[PDB]
Formats: sequence, C-alpha cells, structure tokens
Amino acid sequence: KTSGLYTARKLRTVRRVNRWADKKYRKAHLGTWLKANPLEGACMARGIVTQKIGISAKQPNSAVRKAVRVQLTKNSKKITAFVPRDGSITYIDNNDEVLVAGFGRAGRAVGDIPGCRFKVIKVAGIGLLALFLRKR
Amino acid sequence: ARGVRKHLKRLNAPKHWLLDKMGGIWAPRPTNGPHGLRECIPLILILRNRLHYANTYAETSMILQDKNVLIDGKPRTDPTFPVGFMDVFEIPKVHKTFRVLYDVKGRFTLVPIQSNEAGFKLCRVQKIFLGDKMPYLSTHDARTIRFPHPDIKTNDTIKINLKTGKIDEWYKFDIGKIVMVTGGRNCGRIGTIQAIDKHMGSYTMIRMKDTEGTEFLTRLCNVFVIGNDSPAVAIPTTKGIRPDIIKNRELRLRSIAKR
Amino acid sequence: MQRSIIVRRDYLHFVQKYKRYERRHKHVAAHLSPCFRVKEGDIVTIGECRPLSKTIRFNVIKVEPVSEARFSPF
Amino acid sequence: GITHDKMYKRSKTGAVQGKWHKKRKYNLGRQPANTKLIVKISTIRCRGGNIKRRALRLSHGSFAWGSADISHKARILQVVYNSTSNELVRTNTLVKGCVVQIDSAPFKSALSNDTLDKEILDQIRGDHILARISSRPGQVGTADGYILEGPELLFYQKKLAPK
Amino acid sequence: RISRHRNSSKTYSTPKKPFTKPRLDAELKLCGEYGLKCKREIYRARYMLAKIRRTARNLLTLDENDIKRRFEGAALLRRLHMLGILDEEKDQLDYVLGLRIEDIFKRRLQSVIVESKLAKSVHHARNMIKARHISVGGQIVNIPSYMVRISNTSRVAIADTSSLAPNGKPGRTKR
RNA sequence: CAUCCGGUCGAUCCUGCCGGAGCGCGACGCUCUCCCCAAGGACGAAGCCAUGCAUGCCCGCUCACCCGGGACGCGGCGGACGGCUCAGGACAACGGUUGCACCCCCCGCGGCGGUCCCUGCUAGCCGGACACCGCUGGCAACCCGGCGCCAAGACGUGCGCGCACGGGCGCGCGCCCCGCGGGCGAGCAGCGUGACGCAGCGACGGCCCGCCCGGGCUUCCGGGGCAUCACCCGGUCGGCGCGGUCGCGGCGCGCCGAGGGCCCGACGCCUGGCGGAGAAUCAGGGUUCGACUCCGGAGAGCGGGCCUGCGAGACGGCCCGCACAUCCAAGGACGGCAGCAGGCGCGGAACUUGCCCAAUGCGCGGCGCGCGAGGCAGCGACGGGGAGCGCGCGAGCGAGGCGGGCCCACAGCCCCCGCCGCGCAGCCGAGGGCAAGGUCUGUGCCAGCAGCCGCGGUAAUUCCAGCUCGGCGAGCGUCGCGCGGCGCUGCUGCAGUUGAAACGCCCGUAGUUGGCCCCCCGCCGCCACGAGGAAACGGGAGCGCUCCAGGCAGGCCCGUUGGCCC
RNA sequence: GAAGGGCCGCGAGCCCCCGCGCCUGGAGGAAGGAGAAGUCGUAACAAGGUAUCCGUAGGUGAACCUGCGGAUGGAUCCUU
Repeated sequence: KTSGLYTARKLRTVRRVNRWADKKYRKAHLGTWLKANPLEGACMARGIVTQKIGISAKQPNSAVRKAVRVQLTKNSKKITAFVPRDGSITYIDNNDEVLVAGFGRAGRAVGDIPGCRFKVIKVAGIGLLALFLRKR
Repeated sequence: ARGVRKHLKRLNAPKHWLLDKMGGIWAPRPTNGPHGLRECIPLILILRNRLHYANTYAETSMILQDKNVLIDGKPRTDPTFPVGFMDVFEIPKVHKTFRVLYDVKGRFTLVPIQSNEAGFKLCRVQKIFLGDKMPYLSTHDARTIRFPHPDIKTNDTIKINLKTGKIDEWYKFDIGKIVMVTGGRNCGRIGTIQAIDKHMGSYTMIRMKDTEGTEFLTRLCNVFVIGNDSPAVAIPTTKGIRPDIIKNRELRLRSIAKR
Repeated sequence: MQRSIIVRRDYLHFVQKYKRYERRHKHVAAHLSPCFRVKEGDIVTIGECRPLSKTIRFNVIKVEPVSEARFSPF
Repeated sequence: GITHDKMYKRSKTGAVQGKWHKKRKYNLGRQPANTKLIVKISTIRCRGGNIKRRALRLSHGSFAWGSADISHKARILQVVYNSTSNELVRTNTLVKGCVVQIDSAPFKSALSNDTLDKEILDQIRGDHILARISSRPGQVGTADGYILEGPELLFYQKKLAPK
Repeated sequence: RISRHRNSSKTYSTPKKPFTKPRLDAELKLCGEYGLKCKREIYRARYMLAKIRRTARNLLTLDENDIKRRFEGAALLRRLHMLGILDEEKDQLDYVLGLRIEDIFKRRLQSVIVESKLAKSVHHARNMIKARHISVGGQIVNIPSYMVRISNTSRVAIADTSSLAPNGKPGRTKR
C-alpha cells in the first residue's frame, strides 16, 4: 500500500475507484438501479393487473405459484408480483387496482418463484392479508 | 436581504441576555442607539424579566412611556432601548439606583449605587476624529465630545458629568490600571493590566493580573479601564475574582442547603 | 506579464481519515513594480492591496534572490 | 441594465462561470454621459440618495497656472488630444486628462508679467493656452482644469505637432 | 411553532440479540419479583445503569483529583447516594461499578412500600399506587415507578384520604 | 459503549458471498384503555389553482354625519423585515479568517449648528392648489373625464455671520530610510492659500459629523462526481488612459502587449447538488444523509427592463415578450397560493376552506389598534414519555358519566372537587439460525409455506385448522432506505503461488520515496498553550413538572440561579 | 416642456443554422438469461478410450476437429 505522509491524494483516489468494485455499493450509489427499479426508490407502487398467471416452481419444489401481470401506473412498466397466502388469487380480478411491494430481497427473487421480484400487498384498496383472514 | 432586519429570533439572541428556549419564537430586537446589539441588553429584559416590575410587554410599555424610567439622565420611553456597560439605570418611583456593570459569569448584573454614585458614567475613548475642522472623541455609548484635552490619547477613560455633558476625569491607559473586561472568555472580571503587547499589524493583546492571582489575557478593545490605582466605581461583590468550577458548585450547594 | 508576476504558493493540506498530508499549490497574481528585479525561481513577499486588476490583489514588497538554479513551503 | 457585476465574466482559467443570482440594483452601471462642449448639468439620484452632478454640455471651467499662481475662469475654445479615442477629440467630448484650448483673455494680463517661464507667456498672445481638464464632468459636474506646464507641455506640443 | 424546540428522547436500549434464553429467563425472574409489566421497564433501568457506569468508567481512567474528575465524580456519587441506588458507606468512584438493575428497582417505590411492610406484595403495591392510596410527604402519587429518594423514604405512607380514618366510603363501602 | 450465528460436502478446513440478528425514518396491514409531549404535500409536479384571508397604523390638516370623537381625503411612517420553498448555482454559494489608506446606510443615540453677493424680498410670518368634496358625467365591466370651493409639518419660494461654504479643481513633506503627532504598521487626515460653484435649509428651521445596525465588495484556507472529458481560454491574462459605480476592479470601452490555467486533473460534461450549525449509526479510525426548525445564500409560472426609495433590479409594485389562463355588452379589461387554510394534478405517502391578537415579537402612536408572523384549539399509532386490563380474600379503584371550581382571548384540556360509578389485547410465531408442541385433523411435491437452509410425492416437528406454548406488547408484523454487521473497501486494517487479482519485458518524465553526516539560527512543516470566534444541539452543574419524556425552574435565597465544555 | 421621431445602450422573444446532454418509435437482425422438459450427438471429468489446456490460424449441424509455438494446472520430480 502507499505509505507516504504526502500520499493522501493517491489513497483517496484508490478508495474512490476501488469502492465501486463491491457489487452492493454499485447497486446503491451508481444510480443505474434507481432508473431501472420498477418501483423507483418507492417502498411500493399501485398498478392494474392485466393477467392472472401462475409461475411454475423452480426445482426442487413443485407448485404453480400464483402471480399477477401488473402495469405499474407511475412508470407504465408491466411486472410480475406473487399473490401471497392460500387461494388468495381469487380476490384479484384482471382490470383491478393493486399495490405491489418488494419481496424483502431488495429487487432479488426469493426461494422457488423464478423471476418474481415483488408481492401484491393490497387488492382493490384492501390489504391481501386482511381478506385471507376474512377481516374485511 | 433587501434591507435591515427588524425582527430577531429567540435562538438568534446573545447568551449574556439569557432568553428561555420557549415562550416565544421571537426575542426583543434592541433599537439602534448608545449600545450595539451584541454588547447591550434591551430595557424590556431589565424591567419585566430581571427586576420583574411588569408582567408582559404591554405592561412594560406603559411604565416606560410614563417618564419613570431614567437611563443616563434621559426619560427613555421605548422598551427595546439598548442599555450598556457603566450605564446608570435609575428608577425613581421605587427609589432604587443601579449602574449596569458586567458580572463574573460574563452576563451584565445591575450594580446598586447611591445618589452620589449616580450622576457620573465612566466611558472609553475608541477614536479621536478631526471632522468639521473640530477634534471629537469616541465613547462606547456613542457619546461624542468636541475639543478634548490633548493629553487624552487612546483606549483612555472618560467620566461624563452627565449634567453639562462634559468629561469630569481622565485615566491614562497604561500598565497598572484596574480594568473590567467587556467581552471574550474573560468577561465581567476586574483585575489590573500586567502587559500591553502591540503586535504591529492588528489585535493588541493585553495581559492582566486579577487581585487573587488569576492571570488572564484578552484583546485591547475587550478591556475597559475602570479606574487608576482604585476601582473608582462600585465593584460587584465578587470584585471579579472568578470562581473555579468546583468552588462554583460549592457556592450553589451551600446556597441550596440554606434555602 | 507587464510589471506583474504570478507567485506559486506551495503548502501541505492534511486529509483527516488518512493520517497524511497532500502537497497542494495555489497561484497568486501580484504586481512587480519596476524597482525590484525578479527572475523566475526567486522568493518574493506579496502584500494585500486594493484590487488592482481582475486577478491582481497583491503587490510585491521584497525579493530574496536565490542561486542560478523543488517544493518549498514558505 | 448596464451592470458592473463579475458574475457575467469568465474565470481566470477562461472557464464560463455559472449565474447564481439575477441582476442586482446595487451592481448597476449608468449610460456614460459623454460631456459635449458647445462651440446642461443633469442631477442623478445615486445609492444612499446622494445626488451626483452630471454635466452634459458645459461651456467654461476654472483653469489655472500654478507656477505663476494665477487661476481664472476661461472659455473652452476647442478640444485637442483625447489619448483614448480620436473620435472623442472630433466630437469635442470632455473627460479628465483631455487637453483643451482655453481662451487666453482672462490670463491676458500676465503677458506683461515676466519670469514666469517664457514658453507659457508665448501662449498668452495666441488665444490658445493648452490645458488638461482635471475633473470628471460626468461625476463631479464641473470641468475645472490646469494649464500644461513644463515637460508635459513639450510632450503634448510634440503630439499636437503639425506633421 | 416553538413546539419544534422541545427535545424528546428514547429512554431505553433493546438487547442486541433478541432470543438469548439465559437472559430471557433471568429477566422473567426480575419481572415476577419486581412486578414489572413489560421488559421495556427492565431495559429502561438497564439504560440508566449503563450510562451511570459508563460515566464512572470514563471518570476512573481520568487521573485522581483531575479537577473535572473532582467536579463530575461528586455529581455522580452524590446524586446516586441521594437516589439511594448506592448505599452511602462506599462513597468512591470505584464502587459505582457493581450496581445492578435491582439497585435501581429497589428505590422504585413499588419496592419501598413493600420493604416498610406498607404493601404485602409488589403486585398489590402497583395496584395500591394506581388507586392513589400511597403518599410521599403527603403527595398522592399515581406512579408505581416513582424512584423515591433516601430522605423521602421515611415520609412514604398511606394517603390522608384512603384508609386511616378518612371518608372510607367511595368504592365498596359506599354500596 | 472492541461479540457474531445459519447456508457449497459424504464429511472437513478455507476463501467468498448469501441470509439472519441490532438501531434509526417513513409507507402499508391489522389492531389502539387513558393521559403528557410532538413530526406533519420535501422526496427527477419551483405542476396548476376556485374561494376566503394574510399590512397596516396615524392625525400634520379637519366648515357633510356624530362632537370633541372627527369620516373622507391629502400628508407621514412602514409595507425591502417577516412568512414560504429549495428551482437555479460546483474555484459559485457556504464555513472559518482578513481587509476597505477603495466604500453606501433609514431609524435611534451623541455631538454640531455662522449660509456669499447682488436685484426684487413680506419675515407678526409668502404664494397658488390638489385631493376629498359641490355640480355635470361617460363606461358592459375595468377605469376615470370636466367645472368650480378649499387646508396642511403637503407643494414651490424665501430674508439669514464676505472663520459665507457642499461637491470637485490648483500650489502647498522629503535627500538613504526609519526612530513625534489630530493621527497611524503605514504621507493619512485636517488646514492655509489661490480660484470655481452658488450646493445647503429657512414659512412648527436643520444640514453635517460620529456611533450603531444592516450592507456592498474583499484576503487566505477548506469548498461533489466523471479521463468512455487532456489540453484549455480569447476580455481570456497583463499594462495604460478614460468612463461608469457607493466604491474597487476588464466592470465597460478604446489602446498596447501575449499572456493566463492545467495529470497537485485544468477545461468539458453531469447531478433524483442549496451550504453550514448539524442528523443517523455508533470501541477506535469511520460511513451515510446534509429538504425542513437557527444562520448565511437563492427565488416568487419562465425570462427581461425599470420606478419609488435610505435600502428592492421588489413581484400580496409596475412594464414587456413568452407559457397557461379569466370576464365580456365584442370595443375592451385583468391574473400570478415556492403565505395560511382549501381544491386539482401527481405519488407509496403528508392535517381545518376553524378561533384569535391574550402571550411572544414586529409595524404604527405614548396612553391601542393591525398582523394566517404567531398563539389557541381541530386532525394526527412520524415518533417520544408515563400509567392500565386487577389486587387480595378483604378492601378498592380509573375508564367513564354529571355538576362545581380552576384554566382559558373565549371555550375546552389537564388538575382539584363533591356525586354515582360500566377493565378491556393485540400482532407475529413454536424444524434450524432463533425463544416456544415430536399434540390431533385435514391435504398428499396439490394447495400453500419458506429472507436463508429447506418443508409438502398418505405415520407433514415447516402448509390448513383446533389445541396448548413462546416472543414483544397498546403495539406488533410487513416493504423500502441509511448505518452497524463488514477487517466484504482495509489510514488504523484486506487480498493477489494454487480461491478473484503481479502489467510479457526493458528504458523512462511527472508523481511518490530517499544512506550516514554539523549539537546551538534563519525559514519550515510539527507540537504545546494562548487570545478571538452565534445560539440551538450534544456533553454536563443545580432544581422532585406526581414520576417521566421535560423545562430552566425555583426558594425568602453566590450579586439565589440559569455554571462550564464543545 | 406632453405625444412623437432619431441614434445608441440594456435586452426578451422569434427565426434560421450549429454544437451538447437526455429520452424514445422501430420492419428486420442478433445475443443473453430463466421453466419442467423435448430432439441430435457425446466435447470435458478415470491416460474419459485422440492427455488436457493456452495463444493464433483455418474448417465444420452441434458440442467440436486440425496445423504451428507454448505450458503442466500430466499420465513423467528417476536411468552414457
């Protein structure tokens, strides 16, 4: 490493250039992710579900995980979001407003749902969890 | 900002004033006058908040508009009037006479005086100006005096009679003068000068020895001659000896037990 | 320039995180009156003055000539 | 909208500066009042409300001869040698440092006087005593000057020389 | 608004690891012994002790009689001695280390009323303070965790209007 | 305020990430027994705005109504501060530190106050006249026309010490310098004497100088990324003379040179860039955020230009172009919520079209009005704080309810009373990490679960129920972000034989780094301690707001406090 | 001394022309990644049945094959 009393500039430059090498820093501070994310820095976003589809489970699990093809209103970007809980796809109908929020992996995919980056939270302005518990 | 700032926020007010964080978003702006905002206290603080004569501002205005207030022999009818170092605050209906001196905590404490003690205000020469073809001198309270004795030089002491608006006595600023400090870390402290260092260029630094033994160094302007070989004014009880932090705790702890 | 010189100022700036300094330089435009004689590489003293040009706010007071021919903090 | 702000200018390196504020009234400039010389003093309200006098057309001024200590009002006959623009000489504009021919008649009496030099006494007969204006008429509202004396005269005679 | 000017602060610190069972069991003992409704009350006193002991750690490193050591040591030991968290015999910065959540809990006043026999159980004592039946210097306190002081220990007593020849009617007797 | 643990294997030891575990700050779900405090349309929409309201006050002068109060008017002062937002701007703003012998300033406060001639003046004291108004009016509206009456502390004049007196203009030190001032570290000021000009202001005389505060510039240092930007600039860099300005300066203009800046990264480009004090997290060294509370900057749909001013290139001023509007009687007129409410658009998201100047300050007024500054309520699980859902075998509460006090600008709220008296839990989980079922059904790689490893293919510790039980608790779960974890950014403190990574070699300029060597100082850097520098905040002294989050209170009192540190 | 008129100054807007930064519609081409699995071989791993591999050149449905120079990370630490 550089070891001079007058080598502060070189050390600052190295950190600046080397810092972007870590993948998480590049995702967080490059700004490419902020443009790309269907939810642009938002915790979640509203959308209309064009198609109710089921995504086959990746191995070794076997299941038709239920998903919705939703067009987010803020960016007009269509996306796939998992409808969580047992048999709760029934509440979702196509042409219905929904709110889609992340799967907790920060844009990554969780478990055996291939290429699913988000989960529906509220359908027709009512939380999905409440409907499955029959609260509403 | 397009002009002068009439308002003043409570947080943006001097610390020697001692405002309370709450109670208002505003603190009184001292109207321009004898003393500068940084080094003056408005009368409203000395009337409704320290002697507590009035409850509110509206009350303070009535007892100020009535000619009862007396600063430096003048009737003074405005609440935010600036008051400053060695300014006699006389209240006649209450028959109490005081002069506004600094205190060893660095704030300004009203120092009670007699009728003989009142009537003279000590002043400091800042500059000698030759405008209008006559010699004039400069005092902190903005007092301007024509034709000074040529012996008076600079940073010297004046004592206005306050009856004819003329100087009564003059103390020459040199090593050996009891002096009180009107600004800085060392403030409200009476001690006598040990050295005055010129530092050709700017900022003359004078070092001064307190009675007990504390030696403290501050700027020339921060000094204010109070007398020659004698205080020449009532010294606040503490005579600016200045407490150590532990002695200050013990003063508070002894006081609490007595109450 | 005409009766004017640029004085190179060399100083060390301390970056806090790395316990190290950086050699750093600033160039000051000064007025060299015809009385003193200045050749490049010579120490000069520059004193502040009323702005005398867009860039010249300093006037040379003294010249300490050096030998016929590094980073020197003055 | 004439301004004396430095924001509009480039940096010492030639880099375009970015504009942070809109034009300020304190940073203002005024259209130059080139003072014509006839062959009116306008009042303008400045900052602080101070009124500076701007001479637009001014016929005569208090010129002076220092070595002989005689100073009289004289008429400004004509303007020669501007030193900045030849255009100003032929438009007879009045600026400081502007050589001018004052009428010799107020100073005519000194012709009898002697020992106050010899070259300056020759000018007294002609009606053309050379004189540089000493006051900015745009700012001070007056065109008071001083007769050229000694080497300055010789330089300004050589400049004015018929060539 | 000068409401913005008012400072507010969290008074407790949570555990770094949520499910350390040895600690979770040890805490349950404190809650049952001291009648504390929630673990937050256990954490608030842990925070108070932490700061108090962090200050005495810093103070102990400072050289003895270091002016600030003298000034800040007194205000620590003396304010703890008044509170009674420390018994007054020790009176030196070395023994502030060694205090426990129980020492703070001991002065809570829920404990002080049980200690002097006024209240049979901590659970009864909490119920008593919330019905305005306990007093310190004849102050009707509604606060179970009053944090009573050494001098005010003697004054703690049944309230003037609750049990000793008072109205003694509103409530069960009135029916 | 020095901590790890689950996951590649058949096992193992690593590298290395993935995932947890903590703490904030906001959204969402479900749920909130009461009180105290408190954030609240910032988040690539500085998008657009209906309506209401946010700057008045004053009496110098007073021959409509009413009395001593005057309305209307004219006049004065203020409306440049405040409130709001963060668009623009990257040697700029902004911070710390200098200067103005290069400067402008209202008020207030303290000084000082002589005002030329000469004609004509009235100096117990001058005009003529405007608005309101009386009349007579057009115009859809907006807007205002004439004719007369008639006041000011308004307007214009104006006598007044030829030591009269504004600006500016001459001549007024040097003998190598520095060693006194009216003064200065500094040749600065003032004056004399020439000449110019008649500047003030005088009809209830006051210019002027000072100090203050608030500027304007200014010195040094600090002041984002990107080299897939390496050369750049052309009033650009200097000189000189003028002009302009409050002044300084390429600030402008001629003229005259050819500079000036840069691998110590210039210039270009870009930003979901206001900066600081600070905020989050937190052994240490750091990382991240700097909307917003105070300070400094900037702006009022977007550009320009001005006027009034002591101060504004002002937008609750004006004018113009642009962009989008509004009303029309068709000719015209008239906008400007990044004030406080309220709507619309947008978004995951963010309150009442309340009440009031009583406080706190500011404006005007000396005996009180005005203020969407503010204060007060309303809404409010941003949050922070303190109590509940029993105790004990007997008593009781507080949540309420209802009157009274008290409080409050007015209510109410808290609190104090009498009088009755109605306690009530959620949200995630029980294979491991990670605390808590080897329970019983349903279902059979389905449905679903599961951050991660993994569960479910007929005896499922993982799903769906019931049952118990854990964890936190009036909150809990979820999603996004920052910090810690993370020594996975490494200055401290990483790694490069094989895990990812020594350039194929050699010369080489900047850059960085340099053997030993002189005891004594000159300049460095260095280090120690000084002054001098806003509070808030943070740390901290004292103080029982019932405790508490707090707040600077309080008690017959250090000069009772409100220290001190940063 | 009003309306006006001229010359300059400051300077909006428009109109061309130019540079820059962004953001997008594309017939058609060409990738890459994921689903559970299809079709064709079997290239690599055991000397994987031609030891692999590297640089470079050419040729083929496809893995790949072949020349030329390396390397051992090879199947050889070994033989006048």
